Amino acid sequence: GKLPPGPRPLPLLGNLLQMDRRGLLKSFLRFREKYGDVFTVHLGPRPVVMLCGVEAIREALVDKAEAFSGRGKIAMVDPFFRGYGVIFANGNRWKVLRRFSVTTMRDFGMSVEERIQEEAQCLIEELRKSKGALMDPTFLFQSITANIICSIVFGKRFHYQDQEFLKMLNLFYQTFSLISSVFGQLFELFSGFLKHFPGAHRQVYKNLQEINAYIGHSVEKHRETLDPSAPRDLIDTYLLHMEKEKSNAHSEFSHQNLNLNTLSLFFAGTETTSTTLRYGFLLMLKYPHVAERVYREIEQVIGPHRPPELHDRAKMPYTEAVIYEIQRFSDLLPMGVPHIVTQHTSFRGYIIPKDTEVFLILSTALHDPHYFEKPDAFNPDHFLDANGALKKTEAFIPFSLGKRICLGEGIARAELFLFFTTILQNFSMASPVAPEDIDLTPQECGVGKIPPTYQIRFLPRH
Ligand code: HEM
Ligand SMILES: OC[C@H]1O[C@H](O[C@H]2[C@H](O)[C@@H](O)[C@H](OCCCCCC3CCCCC3)O[C@@H]2CO)[C@H](O)[C@@H](O)[C@@H]1O
Repeated sequence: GKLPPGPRPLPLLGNLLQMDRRGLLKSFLRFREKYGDVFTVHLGPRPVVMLCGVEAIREALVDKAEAFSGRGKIAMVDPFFRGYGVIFANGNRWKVLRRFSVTTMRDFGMSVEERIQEEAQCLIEELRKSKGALMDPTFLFQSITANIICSIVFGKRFHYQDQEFLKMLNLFYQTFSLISSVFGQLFELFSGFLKHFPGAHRQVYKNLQEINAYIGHSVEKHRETLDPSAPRDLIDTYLLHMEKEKSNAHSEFSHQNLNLNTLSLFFAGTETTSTTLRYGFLLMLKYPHVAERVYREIEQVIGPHRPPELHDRAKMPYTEAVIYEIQRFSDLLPMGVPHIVTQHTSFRGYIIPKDTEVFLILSTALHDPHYFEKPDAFNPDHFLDANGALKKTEAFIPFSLGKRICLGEGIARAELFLFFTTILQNFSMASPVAPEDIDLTPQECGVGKIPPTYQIRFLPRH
């Protein structure tokens, strides 16, 4: 008849002494063994409600969408955002910024396909330049996803050796890792205390600021050469809305929202898609039978000549199930992004007060044994029926659900399929490390799950 059951906390340190050393997710998976799918965990001084498994996640985010559609904070970035931009906004602010984003993301968007195709070719082009040398694919996979989002937002794409562009992508990488670091998870619990001392949070804050100053300077240029009848990109469109509303008593179209909303899209748009790729090719190195089986489907469906295209999808159910599996296994946001309830809410006989944070442990759905047979292993069959046809599932929710559902899943999936197939079409992969010696153990597991560094060669097939 009250907030969900869970480990009895202490004053000051909530459930610190019951956490697991390996981090927040490990801790939660245990607490689940004992407490069930719905439970409270005091992270520092606050009863954060965890929801696990597809039933429960779906029941909150969908059936109770209103109650569960609010946004929590990520302690490590909150000092910078403080509720601005679409990702971290609530109430009307979010409403406006979500609508704005979704509409202008499509407008130049869902041509988007043409831009991914073009970028995919600049990409092949660069991988030829490497001449099969060993390389860390990190910056490139970042470049390509970033360029898609940049073209939509700044109206252009960046050269792969643009120093100032590489500087931006370095900041995203570091930042996401600092966030996901163990000090990151620790900061989630004790930022009240830890904020007053040195540590990664200050690096993150500084980084976000740098990125934001670039965005801000770019906004200034857009303003100087703005043509009210020929809006170039998302920033221009924003600037016009800003003008339209400048007499409205409260516009959410403020400079803070412009800069941070842009940053949110720019960053979000870059990080996960590229990471999925990174973790995807490490999986190809570890399982070449899957890689060449994907090639043999590229063979039949596209041949080795024609740029692949979104239409090819339906005809390539294996490649598609391979991608779904890469996503599932990668599990890139094991805990999604934090929610809050917007009212005093009933859930399974429990009561969650207004404004009680809620974590939807997406990872528990992507690993649910009722839906996947060896949840811990990389196996495309998980997305295939007996006939080798595509088998989508209720539990594949790496984008979350509901009103906060990833507003980029559409473009993320285009990018994923396009970039993936266009690479495999042209290249084969090898590394020094023998397949079964390849370690899939992530180098960070916090807010994000981050794959180890690896070296890779792309050998031509001509
Ligand atoms: C496979 C890659 C991606 C994954 C797995 C992913 C996943 C997610 C998740 C888990 C959330 C919030 C979850 C929740 O609170 O329920 C989210 C929201 C969001 N994503 Fe992504 N995302 C991906 C790619 C992208 C891309 C390409 C963009 C392009 C802009 C993007 C932009 C955003 C934004 C702006 C939000 C905020 C949604 C809101 O607050 O209404 N993401 N995504
Ligand atoms: O020139 C900058 C340098 O100044 C910095 O130190 C600050 C740290 O950054 C700063 O974090 C530390 O602050 C002392 C924290 C004391 C707050 C006590 C809190 C306890 C919890 C309850 C609220 C209060 O002061 C340090 C020394 O003044 C540090 O000397 C160097 O860290 C840094 O070289």
